[PDB]
Amino acid sequence: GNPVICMGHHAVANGTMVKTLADDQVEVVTAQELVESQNLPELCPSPLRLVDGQTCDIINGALGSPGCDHLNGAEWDVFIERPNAVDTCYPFDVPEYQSLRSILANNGKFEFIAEEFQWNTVKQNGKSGACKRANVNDFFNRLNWLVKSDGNAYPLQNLTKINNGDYARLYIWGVHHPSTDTEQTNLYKNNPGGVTVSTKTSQTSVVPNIGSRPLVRGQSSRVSFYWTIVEPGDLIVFNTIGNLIAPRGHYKLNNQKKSTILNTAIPIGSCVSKCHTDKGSLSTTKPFQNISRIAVGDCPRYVKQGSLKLATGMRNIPEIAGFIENGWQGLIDGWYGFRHQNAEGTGTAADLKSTQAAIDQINGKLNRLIEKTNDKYHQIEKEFEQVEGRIQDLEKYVEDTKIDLWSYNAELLVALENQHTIDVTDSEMNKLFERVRRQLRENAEDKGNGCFEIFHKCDNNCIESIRNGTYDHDIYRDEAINNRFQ
Amino acid sequence: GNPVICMGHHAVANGTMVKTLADDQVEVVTAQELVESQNLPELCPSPLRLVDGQTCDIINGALGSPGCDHLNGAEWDVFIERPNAVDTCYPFDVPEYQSLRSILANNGKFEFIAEEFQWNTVKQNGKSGACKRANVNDFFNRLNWLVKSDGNAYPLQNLTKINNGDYARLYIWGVHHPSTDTEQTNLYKNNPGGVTVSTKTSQTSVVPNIGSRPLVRGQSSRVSFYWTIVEPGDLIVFNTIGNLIAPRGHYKLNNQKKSTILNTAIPIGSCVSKCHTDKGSLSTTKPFQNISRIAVGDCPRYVKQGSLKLATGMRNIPEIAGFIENGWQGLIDGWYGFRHQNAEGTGTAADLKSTQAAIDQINGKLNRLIEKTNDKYHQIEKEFEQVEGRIQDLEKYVEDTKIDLWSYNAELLVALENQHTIDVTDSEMNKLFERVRRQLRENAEDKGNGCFEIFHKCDNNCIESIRNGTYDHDIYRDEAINNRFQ
Amino acid sequence: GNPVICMGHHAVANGTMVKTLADDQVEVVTAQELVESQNLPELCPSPLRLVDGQTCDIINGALGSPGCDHLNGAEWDVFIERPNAVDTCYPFDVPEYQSLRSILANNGKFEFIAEEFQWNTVKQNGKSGACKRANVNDFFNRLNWLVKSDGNAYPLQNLTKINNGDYARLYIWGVHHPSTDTEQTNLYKNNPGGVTVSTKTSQTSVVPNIGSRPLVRGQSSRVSFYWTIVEPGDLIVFNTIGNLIAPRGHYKLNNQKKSTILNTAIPIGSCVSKCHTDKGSLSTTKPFQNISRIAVGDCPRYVKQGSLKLATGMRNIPEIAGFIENGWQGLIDGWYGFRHQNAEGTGTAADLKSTQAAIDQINGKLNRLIEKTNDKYHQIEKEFEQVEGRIQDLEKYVEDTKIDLWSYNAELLVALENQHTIDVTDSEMNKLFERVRRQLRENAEDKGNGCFEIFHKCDNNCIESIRNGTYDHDIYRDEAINNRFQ
Ligand SMILES: CC(=O)N[C@H]1[C@H]([C@H](O)[C@H](O)CO)O[C@@](O)(C(=O)O)C[C@@H]1O
Ligand SMILES: *[C@@H]1O[C@H](CO)[C@@H](O)[C@H](O)[C@H]1NC(C)=O
Ligand SMILES: *[C@@H]1O[C@H](CO)[C@@H](O)[C@H](O)[C@H]1NC(C)=O
Ligand SMILES: *[C@@H]1O[C@H](CO)[C@@H](O)[C@H](O)[C@H]1NC(C)=O
Ligand SMILES: *[C@@H]1O[C@H](CO)[C@@H](O)[C@H](O)[C@H]1NC(C)=O
Ligand SMILES: *[C@@H]1O[C@H](CO)[C@@H](O)[C@H](O)[C@H]1NC(C)=O
Ligand SMILES: *[C@@H]1O[C@H](CO)[C@@H](O)[C@H](O)[C@H]1NC(C)=O
Repeated sequence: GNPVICMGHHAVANGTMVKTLADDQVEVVTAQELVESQNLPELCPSPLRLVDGQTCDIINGALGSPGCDHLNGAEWDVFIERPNAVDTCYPFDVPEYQSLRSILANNGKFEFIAEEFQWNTVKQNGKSGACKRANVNDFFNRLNWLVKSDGNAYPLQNLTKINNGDYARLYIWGVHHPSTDTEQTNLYKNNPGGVTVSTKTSQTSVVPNIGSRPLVRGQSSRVSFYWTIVEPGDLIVFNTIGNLIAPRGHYKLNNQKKSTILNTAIPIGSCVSKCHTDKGSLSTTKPFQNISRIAVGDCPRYVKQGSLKLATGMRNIPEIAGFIENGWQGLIDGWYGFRHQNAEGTGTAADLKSTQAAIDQINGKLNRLIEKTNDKYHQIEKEFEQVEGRIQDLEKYVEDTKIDLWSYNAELLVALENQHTIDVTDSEMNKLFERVRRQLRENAEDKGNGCFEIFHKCDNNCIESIRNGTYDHDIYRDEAINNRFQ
Repeated sequence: GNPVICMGHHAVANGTMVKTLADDQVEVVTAQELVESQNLPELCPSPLRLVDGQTCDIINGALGSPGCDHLNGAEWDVFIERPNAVDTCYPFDVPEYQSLRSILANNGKFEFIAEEFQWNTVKQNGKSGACKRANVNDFFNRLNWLVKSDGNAYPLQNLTKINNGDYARLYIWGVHHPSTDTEQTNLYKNNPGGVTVSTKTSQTSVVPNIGSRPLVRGQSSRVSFYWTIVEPGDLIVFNTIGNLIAPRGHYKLNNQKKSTILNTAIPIGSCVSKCHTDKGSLSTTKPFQNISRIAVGDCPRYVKQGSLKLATGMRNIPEIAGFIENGWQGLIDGWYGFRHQNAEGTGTAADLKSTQAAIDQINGKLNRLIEKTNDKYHQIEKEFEQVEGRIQDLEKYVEDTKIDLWSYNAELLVALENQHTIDVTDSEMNKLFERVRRQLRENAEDKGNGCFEIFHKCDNNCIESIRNGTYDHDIYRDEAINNRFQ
Repeated sequence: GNPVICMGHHAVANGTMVKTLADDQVEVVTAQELVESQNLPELCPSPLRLVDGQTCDIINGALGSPGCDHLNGAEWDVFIERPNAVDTCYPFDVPEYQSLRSILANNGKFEFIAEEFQWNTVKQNGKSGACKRANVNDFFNRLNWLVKSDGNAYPLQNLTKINNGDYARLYIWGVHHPSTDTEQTNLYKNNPGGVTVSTKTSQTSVVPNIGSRPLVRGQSSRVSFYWTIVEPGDLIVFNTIGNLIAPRGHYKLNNQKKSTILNTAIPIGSCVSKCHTDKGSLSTTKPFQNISRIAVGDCPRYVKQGSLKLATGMRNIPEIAGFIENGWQGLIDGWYGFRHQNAEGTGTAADLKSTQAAIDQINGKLNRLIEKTNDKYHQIEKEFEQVEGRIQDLEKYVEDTKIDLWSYNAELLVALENQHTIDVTDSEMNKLFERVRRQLRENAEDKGNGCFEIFHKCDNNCIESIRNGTYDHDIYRDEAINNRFQ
């Protein structure tokens, strides 16, 4: 009725606060941050193929503006478009600009195929001061500016190209909009001009609009660009009585389009990463990030929270006595253990089986806590220079809805896991204490502070027998029962 | 101190592995699959109304192309459009094609109301070799091809139809695009022609485009189709100086539009089902499915996982001893039970109160696991032949976002339920053991292995006295304090 | 071997049913409703700025139609548009109506800046009988109707306005569509007319349409309105040879656009609230609502459920005996407590340490049950008069997808919280019982029904010593052991 064995668990000076279903803050021994808030100051060029547009945005790249030669034959997973790209050529607009941009970026390559168009008596290769290469008048190198012959003739053009190949073709073509009627007749003789571009299933007809626009690089006239896709087995007809800016061929479309585009000033560095934000690449294993909604590749999911702490250890209770409202700051060899006092003194030893059992249930979630890929490439635009209305509203609302739902999932998840982690480790403590209860049987009594008063001689070999589960209660039974009741 | 009663739980040779919050794989006695991965090889024509377009797609159905007569008067919950549908009439296009198709699908019936239009001196009922019925030249039978009179007169047309009814009217009309100026004056005399269709609050004006288009079904010309919706108390005015393909009346719109369209080659069978995918119908009560994101009717929610197993039973521990690290493979008429050893031998018997308490907290959830009927009809397109740009990007991003969110929910729901199922069944085991302990009081001792050593002779009906809660402890108390402490 | 002490928990006659992971229904003691199903019959004018359009919708207010002068200089968080607003001016359409409305509403103010446009020889300030202001022919007061000079001339107009300020400018302009070729020449001399409006990088060109339309306020002619945004550093050019409806200046755009529009007939009141639906404002602290998906401000999230009850107390079991299947209706000053019966009589007293622990895990959850701000202003349209097709489908699908994910989150959250609530309160009951067991040690025995039979003389200060944990087991042990075993 003198030796005492105690059951306890580790503790630390002070640990980390986390969130559960119940409490707002519960202190625990160890915790891990789940939200990435650090980004590299650069974009990583591997394992994804990044292509830098430099002074050239993707549209001018497709058109073949001065400055964009370095993009011929390029292939990308991610086109890096620079916010300070500048127009260097003839002033132009693109009805449905964003859509052409999406198609080009998504396709993932600038593989251009020349074709000779046997245009009639019209002069070809028109050039301009608004589009100089060095100081020489030039034009978009994928386009061919047709004007009237020296004989003041511009006859009806009528050319056909059949796609009997195994890939869809992208034709880019334009319509010139002169500033005055004299300009119209000087260039194209006919007034009005006109363009019809047709496949078997679709047709685009364009009437030039004559009139003065603001001066840009010396020009008040404009080109509007359009595009036509021609599937294998389809064909394209170009029809014009003037103002056509002819294609010089076509781009090849990949059957499967898996590329995308990222607009950022962030430089391309030397690192390795599969995750790219417009702030730079991510290098992390965390399941969430608060850096940018604009994330391309294999990325953590974007959430609003700055921090989410996942408990990786038990509740931390600080400060001859086992668990009850006590933790052993001395126990540094395990999560649970034994603390005794017999004739030969005291001693603190860790319990392995219960420590391991706790660990495999808390770091059982290890593995499942970033399960899933989230490998996304082409997505949608998520920032805008100016309001445009209905379509943009919808894009903003979609992304906002997404972020709120994932932010919520992240909040609930951590709370649920922490609740479970707390419950598992409290349960493993009780299980240990109960296991000991069942070995001692009637040779001991529950002190009430996580300790057993052992009612018999128990030397260190006997103490050990308890810890490694070999203690036979019958050996000490009648010795013990006597000390208990008489 | 010789008779023993044991508390335990059933087990089987091999159980099913399932996920929890902790362990990635826990073996339970029984489990149920929640992801449907099987489909029927056909579409089921009840209880929903399916209409098979056969060689006719819904747009051609609406126009009244040859081969679409079977659609006249049709009504559907789901219109089945075939990938092998073909054009059988004059080559045409439809600006905002997708939208007219959507409206027609959603509306859910082809109920056409003929109207007499008193067109002027112009000739009516133009026909074409490109649109034969039984080797006789013809045209769309909802449309009326107006050409100039025999006296070379196409007078300005100006007719009005007033909606005095109680439903909105859908008018479909077109503009013809000739291939040459000669053609434009051969049919309509005037050049240019022109069409205006207007209501009180809207207008549409179309200028014909002239130009060569690829020969299709003998024609380089085209019709462009448009539509006008006329609400009750509004009216429609048709104005033309040429090239008008006139309506012969109007389609009736339902006020409430609840139908949709499904594009698939899958045959329509004889089976019964309320869930239709483009792979075929589903016949299932499972809450999720991995067959197709394209799913119409009363459907499981589409998820990315191939399998999610819901525990419908306790932990399965295989292999004179009760529960502690043992399950009884021989207990096959209950979940929890008694096993005993006494003077007359041994026996195993089931306990039903504990079994039923466990079943009620577990099957009580597979009923709340089959609840949200999610009945969705008209949704959005989810696969595409070719990229289009901004709008198609948004649609795909929306569907992809939805799918990832529901896949996460599915993964979490099953881990949470499984964790709860295990906790409940482990708990009912302990509650049974504690129920017996309280019955015995000081007449028995905990042997450590989920067994009580009864320190008095307890015969086979003393055993059943324990199993039924009648065991009076003071009937053996003196005969039990005895061999325990003397 | 005579006095008894019991441990128990409160109850009420009538409790409320809640949902958990297991049970369809669990009766608990107290429960809180989480879904707000009540709205005020009015819109609260504080703390957000509401501007009432009254007879004027936002488009007419921007144009300056008769009756909209109250909206001059208006600024709003939410513009209240009335479904019975009437047109009071020249019949018009807006090709991209919803986008212009969205931009206007989102911007949040009507700040007009007049400018002097020195139009050439054309006459200005055209007015109309279809647009009377105070019984005199007038026009949109933000617009300038140009017509030909008395010299029967309409020369090419070519004006330029430079944006050299620090804000983006919104110009609204229109194009007039005559009914006859005679009207065209009477007003504008030239036939056809024509308008081009352009900046450095964009352009809009319109060809007027001529033709008969239904009479609306005495006119078969129409105006179509367009708009042009001009960034700081950019400029705008108006080119026209007729039919231009010119601006009298521009609206100022905010850099940060944070406002929205709400279309409803509900009156503006004098209550306070930051949540506005189209059925009226909400005054609530509940996290969900089932009133309307259309909701602006700081609102509960919209869900499909009519009710979600969150348990705020333990299980409810109604009706000498302690907890095992019995709650105490008499215990009304605490959640848990003691019930004894010694020599001097009987008695009830609530235990506070256990009541406080439970409460600190249950109310510990219900104020980051709503932690969520959900501050949402400009969103998307969510109801429509008529089907339009693709974009509308996408809008409806997005909102339906959102509502289903939030309805699921609400359902699951309440079930998880309730299960945790039940488990906490069961857990604390047991921890109470165990604590007292730890105190008694070998001086008492578990009666089997929540009660401890004390085997020694115990008066009412001996009882209180148990209930404030001062009780010493050794004092009474020899007395107690003797009665137990002899
Ligand atoms: C004739 C032609 O195709 N290119 C010529 C253009 C076009 O006449 C204008 O751009 C018409 O818009 O005018 C230039 O002064 C120029 O832009 O440098 C010279 C150039 O050779
Ligand atoms: C030119 O147009 C005619 C139709 O008038 C067509 O038959 C022919 O194929 C066209 N030629 C080319 C080269 O496309
Ligand atoms: C991301 O979180 C950190 C703190 O974890 C915070 O300092 C930073 O501002 C956050 N990023 C934001 C709010 O954009
Ligand atoms: C014909 O046009 C006149 C005015 O040009 C109009 O008053 C009349 O209603 C039109 N007729 C029909 C049948 O629409
Ligand atoms: C659906 O799941 C099954 C496994 O249950 C798998 O074999 C099948 O390939 C899956 N279908 C997919 C991934 O399309
Ligand atoms: C008018 O047009 C001329 C060219 O025709 C152009 O140089 C000038 O800048 C324009 N002026 C204004 C005020 O728009
Ligand atoms: C909202 O819930 C209330 C009661 O919870 C119900 O009566 C009402 O019909 C619901 N509102 C709906 C379904 O719009």
